[PDB]
Amino acid sequence: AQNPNCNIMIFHPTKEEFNDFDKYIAYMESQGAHRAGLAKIIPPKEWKARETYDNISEILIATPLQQVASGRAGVFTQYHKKKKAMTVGEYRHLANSKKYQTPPHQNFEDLERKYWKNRIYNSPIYGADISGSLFDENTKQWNLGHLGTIQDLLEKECGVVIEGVNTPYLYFGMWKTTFAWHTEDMDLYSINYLHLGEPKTWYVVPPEHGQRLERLARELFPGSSRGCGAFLRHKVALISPTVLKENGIPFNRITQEAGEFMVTFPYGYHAGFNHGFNCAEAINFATPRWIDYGKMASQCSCGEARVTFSMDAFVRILQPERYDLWKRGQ
Ligand SMILES: Cc1csc(CNc2cnccc2C(=O)O)c1
Ligand SMILES: [Co+2]
Ligand SMILES: [Zn+2]
Repeated sequence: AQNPNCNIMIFHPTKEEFNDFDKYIAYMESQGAHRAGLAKIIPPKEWKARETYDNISEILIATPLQQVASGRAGVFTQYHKKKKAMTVGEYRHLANSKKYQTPPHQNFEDLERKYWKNRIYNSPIYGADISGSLFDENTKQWNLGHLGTIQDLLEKECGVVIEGVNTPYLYFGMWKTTFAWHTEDMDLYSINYLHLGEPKTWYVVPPEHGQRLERLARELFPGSSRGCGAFLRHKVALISPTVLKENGIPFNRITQEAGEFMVTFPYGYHAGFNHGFNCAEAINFATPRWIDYGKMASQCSCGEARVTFSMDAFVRILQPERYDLWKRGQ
């Protein structure tokens, strides 16, 4: 067995190896990368996503979300309060203001300490889930807007044609903006490129130990658990590394910097936070190995989870028994 300790692996493809996405994901898995639930990929030194980021200020953040915390420093939920629209230019200026700017700190470790100690006492604003892309159309390799669709993967593997399209999203972040503990919709893979700005710290639980985290979550968030049998899909719960360690949950951490890709693997629970103003782009994807995870993925049927048009068909084909009750909830 490759990577038995489930360590987060970091890859440095050559430009030749960077020319076939599916092949390289398969290679990473041949080295056991998926066992961690998350891998970093540093692109070839000659590669770039686009020429410059000089003309991105006019992008609109239609619904910025203020992330309000409730609970204890190391165990809390967050809810998203909708705010008025603003451009990326206005958002960047807000992120850099005295109220929201990254505080003085010695290094990544000091900032992480400050995050977990102080996160709940501030409500940062996140420009999340914005449909669009910052990859240049002429960028041929690892262009997140030119990946094969999950619908085409499902068709190629199962022989059924289905409706739906698969497009990327942009995430404009600031200090303390937070992504809660979750796996992807249908336990798909995700790929995340940090286009610009300050880093993004990630925490991840190995897929083979995902149920340990779920068990702990049920204990730490008893109300949320009773209301929905798959409440982590609401993407509201945070649990600090100190609390994970106290409860024996196996996990790893890694910081992603601008110009680097992260891939999350099927049923790899992850969470994290932004260090300061940044912009990331992400999309879900699938491989042949995902299919069996899709068939087993838990569903939120209480209506709280954000349901996309594309998800209907994946539940319909892969989880026909769940389809009726799931459709009632959403
Ligand atoms: C509405 C909303 C708030 S946080 C979120 C999901 N974000 C992520 C999910 N998986 C990985 C990384 C991120 C991220 O933020 O980089 C959606
Ligand atoms: Co994710
Ligand atoms: Zn639910």
